[PDB]
Amino acid sequence: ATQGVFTLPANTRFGVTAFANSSGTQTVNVLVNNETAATFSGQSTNNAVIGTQVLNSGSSGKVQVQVSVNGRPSDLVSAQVILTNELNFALVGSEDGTDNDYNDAVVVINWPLG
Amino acid sequence: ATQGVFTLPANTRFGVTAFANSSGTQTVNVLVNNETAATFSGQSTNNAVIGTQVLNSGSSGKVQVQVSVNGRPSDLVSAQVILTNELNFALVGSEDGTDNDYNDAVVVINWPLG
Amino acid sequence: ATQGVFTLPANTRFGVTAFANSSGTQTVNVLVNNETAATFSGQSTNNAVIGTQVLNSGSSGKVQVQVSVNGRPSDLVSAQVILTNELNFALVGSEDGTDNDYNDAVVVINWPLG
Amino acid sequence: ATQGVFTLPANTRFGVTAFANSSGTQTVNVLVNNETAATFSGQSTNNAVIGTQVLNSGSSGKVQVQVSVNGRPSDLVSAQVILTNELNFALVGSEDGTDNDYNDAVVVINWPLG
Amino acid sequence: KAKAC
Amino acid sequence: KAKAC
Ligand SMILES: *C(=O)C[C@@H]1O[C@@H](C)[C@@H](O)[C@@H](O)[C@@H]1O
Ligand SMILES: *C(=O)C[C@@H]1O[C@@H](C)[C@@H](O)[C@@H](O)[C@@H]1O
Ligand SMILES: *C(=O)C[C@@H]1O[C@@H](C)[C@@H](O)[C@@H](O)[C@@H]1O
Ligand SMILES: *C(=O)C[C@@H]1O[C@@H](C)[C@@H](O)[C@@H](O)[C@@H]1O
Ligand SMILES: [Ca+2]
Ligand SMILES: [Ca+2]
Ligand SMILES: [Ca+2]
Ligand SMILES: [Ca+2]
Ligand SMILES: [Ca+2]
Ligand SMILES: [Ca+2]
Ligand SMILES: [Ca+2]
Ligand SMILES: [Ca+2]
Repeated sequence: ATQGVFTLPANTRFGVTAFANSSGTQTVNVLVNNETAATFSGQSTNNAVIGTQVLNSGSSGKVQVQVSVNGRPSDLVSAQVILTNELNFALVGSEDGTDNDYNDAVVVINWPLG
Repeated sequence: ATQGVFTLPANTRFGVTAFANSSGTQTVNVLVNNETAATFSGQSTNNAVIGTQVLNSGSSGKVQVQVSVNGRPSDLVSAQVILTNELNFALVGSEDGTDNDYNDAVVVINWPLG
Repeated sequence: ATQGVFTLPANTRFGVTAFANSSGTQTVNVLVNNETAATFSGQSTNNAVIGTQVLNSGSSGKVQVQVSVNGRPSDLVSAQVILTNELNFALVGSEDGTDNDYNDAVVVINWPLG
Repeated sequence: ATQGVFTLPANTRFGVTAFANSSGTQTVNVLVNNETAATFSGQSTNNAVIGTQVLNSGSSGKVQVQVSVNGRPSDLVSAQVILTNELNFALVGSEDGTDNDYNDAVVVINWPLG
Repeated sequence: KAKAC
Repeated sequence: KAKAC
């Protein structure tokens, strides 16, 4: 099944934050309405924040997370969780190798903001 | 029900990151085995990262997140989510007032690392 | 925070299913747009299905789960989870006593159907 | 990423329940420690419970859900959710055709019981 | 075990 | 907003 694709309400501010846990440099692309809206790059084996930003979901509300390492797309796992019918998390894990810890790039999207 | 308490696997490194979305200064305390392990303080209405740190779950694995604003405890909502039986998210929202967006302090714990 | 309340897409069929794990008789009320659409009453200490039903979310899509034992409202925990941006689970647990296992009535809502 | 595999606490009683939303007859296999512990078979397009059972997680705690239609494995999505650090849901969706509603067999594993 | 008994 | 004070 497709992973890393989330439907947000239109024109909504959301945060997006990426963490790295791999010897390979992580490239995180965030797409809104099928266009690149943010790009994060960094390397860490200690969960360093390689990027954090506020974006807008635009007229379509379609948000997609893509992760690649040295040009190779990583395998993604994802899910969305809603607390008290209000607080939204869109969660992404990714695996760039063979150990399947799926933390190599960890991306957290949250809304609403403010 | 109790919120903001999570049993992690013992002696495991985990990341803890706090976001602020409120006029009020957020005081985020992270307890490991009932002992203060980290404390974050910050204010933001644009999802600023007010703290990010790598901690160890210790021999008990018990991690508790507490949030207060101006010395008053916030109401917490929380849940844990596991993707592909490997990637763990422990999620906390908090409400410091009466609009009930529960984003005033957002805390994300993730593990494993490395 | 409010628990057991979920916003579904309007005019959408969903399933609701209740399990019991308590010496107390569980009364599960499922409200759609603030009015009772289904009611389950059963007793089990081994996860028996005390009710399952297909309902329509109606005009505004507000769905609320209430649980009571001998007229006393139980304490609820809840969350919603979305997989591959399409499959929805709205989850409810409830505690009617003092052991805080929160399984005394477990309610699972799932959509879409068909 | 692998889907439908969950590590439960060892020697723990849990419930497993399958719902069907498809014209195809769904075959759900529940493996404990890589050995078939329960098998459900049924057909429904109205979310009918095609099987429910109480199992024991055994010494390994490994539980795997498999779904197939006419010998063809369905595409699985899954996640585990823990509420108030006590109530566990292991959730599986499955797609047996082409419309990607991933509800054709829905499987809910919950614990603790009693 | 008190909720009924 | 009153938290600001
Ligand atoms: C090495 O290239 C593989 C890689 O980096 C490791 C340090 C570890 O984080 C592993 O999960 C990752 O796939
Ligand atoms: C047909 O065999 C496909 C199948 O059954 C439909 C009634 C619908 O539930 C569809 O999602 C499912 O894949
Ligand atoms: C006793 O009435 C309390 C009650 O029933 C027990 C068998 C157990 O399920 C407990 O969790 C529940 O609150
Ligand atoms: C007022 O201080 C209350 C407070 O701050 C607002 C800007 C908004 O974030 C609200 O959710 C928060 O409780
Ligand atoms: Ca890896
Ligand atoms: Ca890694
Ligand atoms: Ca607030
Ligand atoms: Ca706020
Ligand atoms: Ca109980
Ligand atoms: Ca119980
Ligand atoms: Ca289908
Ligand atoms: Ca279907």
